[PDB]
Amino acid sequence: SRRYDSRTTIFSPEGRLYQVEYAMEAIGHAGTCLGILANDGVLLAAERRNIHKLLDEVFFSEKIYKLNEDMACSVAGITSDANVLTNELRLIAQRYLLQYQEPIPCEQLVTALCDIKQAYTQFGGKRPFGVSLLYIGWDKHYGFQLYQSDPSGNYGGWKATCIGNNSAAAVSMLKQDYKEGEMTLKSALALAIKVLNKTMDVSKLSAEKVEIATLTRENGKTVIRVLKQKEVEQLIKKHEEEEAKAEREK
Amino acid sequence: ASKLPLVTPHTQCRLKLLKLERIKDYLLMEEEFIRNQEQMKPLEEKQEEERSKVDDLRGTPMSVGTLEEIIDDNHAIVSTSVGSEHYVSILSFVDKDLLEPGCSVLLNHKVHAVIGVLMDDTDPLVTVMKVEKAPQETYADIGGLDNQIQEIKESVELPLTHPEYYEEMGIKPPKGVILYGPPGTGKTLLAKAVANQTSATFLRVVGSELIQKYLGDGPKLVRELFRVAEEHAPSIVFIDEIDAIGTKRYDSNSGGEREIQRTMLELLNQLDGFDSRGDVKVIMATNRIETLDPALIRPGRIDRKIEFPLPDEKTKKRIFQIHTSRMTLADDVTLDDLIMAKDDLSGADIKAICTEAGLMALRERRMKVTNEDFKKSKENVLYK
Ligand SMILES: Nc1ncnc2c1ncn2[C@@H]1O[C@H](COP(=O)(O)OP(=O)(O)OP(=O)(O)O)[C@@H](O)[C@H]1O
Ligand SMILES: [Mg+2]
Repeated sequence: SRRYDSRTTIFSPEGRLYQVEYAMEAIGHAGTCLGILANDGVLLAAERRNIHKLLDEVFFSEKIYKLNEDMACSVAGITSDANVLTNELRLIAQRYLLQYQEPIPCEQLVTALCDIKQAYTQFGGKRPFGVSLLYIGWDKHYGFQLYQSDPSGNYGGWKATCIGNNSAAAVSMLKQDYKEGEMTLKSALALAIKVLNKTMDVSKLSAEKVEIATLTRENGKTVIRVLKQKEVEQLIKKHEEEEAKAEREK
Repeated sequence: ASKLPLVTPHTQCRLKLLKLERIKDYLLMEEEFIRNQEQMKPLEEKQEEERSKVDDLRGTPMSVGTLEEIIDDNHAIVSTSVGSEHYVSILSFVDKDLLEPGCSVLLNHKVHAVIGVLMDDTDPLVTVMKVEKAPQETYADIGGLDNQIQEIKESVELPLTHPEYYEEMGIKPPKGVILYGPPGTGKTLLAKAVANQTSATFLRVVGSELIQKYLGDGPKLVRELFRVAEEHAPSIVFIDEIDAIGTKRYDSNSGGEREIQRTMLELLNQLDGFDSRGDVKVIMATNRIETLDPALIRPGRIDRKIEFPLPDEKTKKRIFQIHTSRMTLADDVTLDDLIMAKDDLSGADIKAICTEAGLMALRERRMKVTNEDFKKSKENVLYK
């Protein structure tokens, strides 16, 4: 019977293991997501993959998942794998809320998830998840926060990160265009439209091909608003105006 | 021709004078010794008389033959070019020492008797696999490694240049040297500086081209290869990319891996055979060190195991300095921003960026290389 066993848990003779590196190999494909903030609010930009003309285009989101009433995540990887993870940590937030009667610190939520993801990587003889994701949310301790999961089971605190197909190429411009605490949530918007303009090999920036979520702090709301497709394209052409004069004056 | 091998005083001494004076009297003895033979035995010219007597023995239609056996009393069985072999005899001007089975000889037209032997027109492959000249610059071109270079001179060059050190130690040099690491890490590049440095007969073979479509043609190619390596001199056999025999399967091979296996077995003989090996060194290089048979990697077959790490950033700037040495660098650039652009860039990456940037200047007919050349250059080189 052990002939059929594949040993998805042991190490390589070079010390590492290959399975999660195949997973993080797969996470480089099939999706393009990023997040950015410097100020009140935090934005998520996700490129839609399925762009066939016969889609009912419902459920309010594609890779955007409202977790708590003040935090949300954008996901990347295998969708069907992700769906268990979404509602999975969702009632962990709810059992926190039941346990303390309080919303959860976003970071300690993320750690608690990354334990579970870490466990399959660690034992069980179990195929892990090729799913990585971002984290937006607000707290009373640090306000707006930004975090990044890895399918390995470790995470990262950031402010603005793309895990696209051309993710490092985006990041190269992300550390070429930013300002610490001052990129307000329109400057980061037009910055972001440039970023997805860059890594978008499909040019002309189809407003239906992308998704953008916002998380602001209203007084007792923490308004998380996915803006409609009536105001994407004005930001698109708004980028298109400044790029024409900006090229033309050179 | 090899008259006196002794030079050992090496000064202005009456020793070295009396040497020649003795050998002076002997060579004059040979002169006037042979001088009387034609003085009292003219009888011929002896410079061409006996010579054209030989050439009046042998006919002008000199058929080209090939040996297959030897009977000592100057007759043997010799194969014709048609194949219908004979049992002719052998002459006295045949200088019967250069006679091995399969050699080309000279036969009569009439009785096909073994007139003479034939020097063999080398071999097309010997030249093909034989490296002629030094490829490029010395070890100063590399930079940054500086430790395993001492290892390579240690196992290779120092045995050549100083065969005193092993003898005062009571020791022989290490046999087999292997090179492994990430790709593009200068593995072949070091071997070029070795091929610069050495005077030995150098051979180079890719591990990919060992495989054949004929059965046993691989191992036969091995056997004649080590024949070629042994028969020449202090020789350096290099193999690149020996993993490719195990990685890729090709449908040109009639056999599967159970012919590849036999190839590796015959090679495995040629590393550690019971026969007297001789002065042939073995340098190997690949990037997938974990994949092949460790039986080839045993001490006795390979003694020295050499990894090539990724470059650290202070070595990176040196490699930039090398690949930016002779070029008209416009002072717009800063190399240190170019260092940390990729965390794990190779030495091939730097030269790729530099050369591609020169291509960008030659798009605009310029002579010096500006900053945006590098800006869009790493966009070309890295991100795709
Ligand atoms: N340390 C270095 N200093 C200068 N140039 C380097 C260095 N490392 C690599 N290069 C450049 O990279 C090129 C590739 O070198 P080489 O082919 O020897 O690397 P390799 O590891 O053998 O590559 P491969 O893995 O494809 O066989 C060389 O021509 C060389 O100019
Ligand atoms: Mg190479």
